Amino acid sequence: RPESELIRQSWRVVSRSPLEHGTVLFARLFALEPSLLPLFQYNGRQFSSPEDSLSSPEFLDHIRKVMLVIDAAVTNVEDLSSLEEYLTSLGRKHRAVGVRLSSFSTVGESLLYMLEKSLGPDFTPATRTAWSRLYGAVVQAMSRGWDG
Ligand code: HEM
Repeated sequence: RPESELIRQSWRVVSRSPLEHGTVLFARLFALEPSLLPLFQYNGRQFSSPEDSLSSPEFLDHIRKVMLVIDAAVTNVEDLSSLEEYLTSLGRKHRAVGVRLSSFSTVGESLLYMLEKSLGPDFTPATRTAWSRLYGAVVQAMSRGWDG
């Protein structure tokens, strides 16, 4: 797939600094949806503000995990059924911590945001469509983790 190459190429400069980029994604996420901030609790404590999440080793370690899973999707872009069961398993962990299916879109918007900003003029409408398609495939795989 030429479009798989668009994904792989677009991901290259992100993957070399996954924490800085994932930090953009999550900063965006809490700027769009501050109500997601309490879902991330460590020591039991609640982040008061979005910048508090950024000073937390556990939360930064969470970011790198997410960025690893997106990397795994990229690695497997040309089939993706090779990750299906992992992603479904990831989905039921999300159900169990109380995330809604409806939150998926804001995380995807946060990811696309982060890519557009990183790539600038290199984030062609073809690149964007390819990412939306990839993120959608990952979300449908995860959604089964609700039953599906
Ligand atoms: C529906 C929007 C989402 C919300 C609100 C959400 C929220 C969360 C929360 C609250 C956790 C647990 C945090 C913790 O206790 O440390 C988590 C874990 C995780 N998330 Fe998400 N998430 C969403 C979508 C996604 C997507 C699309 C991906 C990747 C494609 C993803 C990747 C991960 C990974 C890899 C973990 C670690 C799971 C584990 O430790 O077993 N999340 N997410």
